[PDB]
Amino acid sequence: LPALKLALEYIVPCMNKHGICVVDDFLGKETGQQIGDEVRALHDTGKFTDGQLVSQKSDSSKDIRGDKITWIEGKEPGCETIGLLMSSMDDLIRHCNGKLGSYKINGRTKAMVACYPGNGTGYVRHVDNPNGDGRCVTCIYYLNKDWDAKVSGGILRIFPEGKAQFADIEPKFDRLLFFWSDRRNPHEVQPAYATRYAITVWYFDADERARAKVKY
Ligand SMILES: Cn1c(O)c(C(=O)NCC(=O)O)c(=O)c2ccccc21
Ligand SMILES: [Mn+2]
Repeated sequence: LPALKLALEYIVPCMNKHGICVVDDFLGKETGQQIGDEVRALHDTGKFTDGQLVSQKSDSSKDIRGDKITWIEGKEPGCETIGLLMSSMDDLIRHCNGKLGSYKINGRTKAMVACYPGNGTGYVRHVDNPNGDGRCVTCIYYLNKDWDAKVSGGILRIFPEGKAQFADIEPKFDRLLFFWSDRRNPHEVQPAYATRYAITVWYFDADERARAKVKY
């Protein structure tokens, strides 16, 4: 889908209504697999960190680490298609300009590529931007082919503010997710038992970010 039709007919009304929106088959199998290959190459050539220190034993051979990450600008060698994904995310957002809440998005972060190693680690419940750092929208692209949460876990569970229910999202291949980054969407990644990859970019609201400069 051109994604203008995507943005205008689905993403905009969905965000203003639910604040959590899912788009499947965003880029297609060929492009999605290319991104998957670049991501796995980054992993296989040691570009990710060793993983968030989850459990720190007196003996550090037994230390348990979780999510591994690496920041990608999109111009690095071997990251061209990730850069393409980023440009595609950017186009979609640009066409939503002035229609997502009363925000005015004027920038974004580099992409955070994350890898849950599949050792039973997940990510604790949290809010992406709880203190007004400028980020208004969280964008996540998933890379996991034939992901079966019943076997592999790794579900993203969102706890919509003021609602008594969960919003569970499987980290499926070629799936694109959008959600408000503030306290409206606390969320967690349930234990992942297989390697789980995702690429996240956060979009900035011009006003919030401008005043965050002094709040430092
Ligand atoms: C590795 N990783 C994350 O996976 C998520 C996150 O919420 N992920 C949700 C998901 O992958 O479905 C994060 O929000 C996050 C924030 C700071 C540093 C690392 C982080
Ligand atoms: Mn998060």
